Amino acid sequence: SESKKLIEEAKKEFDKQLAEGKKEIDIEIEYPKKKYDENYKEALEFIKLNSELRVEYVKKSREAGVEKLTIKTKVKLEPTENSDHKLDYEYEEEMSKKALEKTDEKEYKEKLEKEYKKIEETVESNKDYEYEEEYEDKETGYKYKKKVEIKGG
Ligand SMILES: [Ca+2]
Ligand SMILES: [Ca+2]
Ligand SMILES: [Ca+2]
Repeated sequence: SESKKLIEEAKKEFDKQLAEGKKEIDIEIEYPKKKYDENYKEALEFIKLNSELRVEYVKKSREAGVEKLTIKTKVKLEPTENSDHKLDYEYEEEMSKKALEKTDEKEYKEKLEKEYKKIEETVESNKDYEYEEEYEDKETGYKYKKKVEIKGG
């Protein structure tokens, strides 16, 4: 699938930047601009793979000594003239070295998986769910912005 290929290219670029010894890694994975008609399950797979990929990102950045890691994920299935069905998802995460040090992998994986499960449940059920989220821990230098908008006609 296209989502799996995008995830593989992102993995390879992340590993290439790790091997080169970078202290500032900025990974941005954007699903191609498509319509909601046929791509909803593929977008759900894209979100699931990005969620599973951020957990590996955090470990491989902390062990490599990365000083600042930014992971950005974006999917936008736009509505057609016929329906109001739409699926917008944007998740940006910025972690400093202390942030990478203080991340509990278990709680992080649980949070990502619960968020994705709620997204999948809302998308499958044809329900409306819109939420924005901005978090900033200044002491540990952890920040994230998340915007999700799920509409079923
Ligand atoms: Ca609805
Ligand atoms: Ca709105
Ligand atoms: Ca609205």
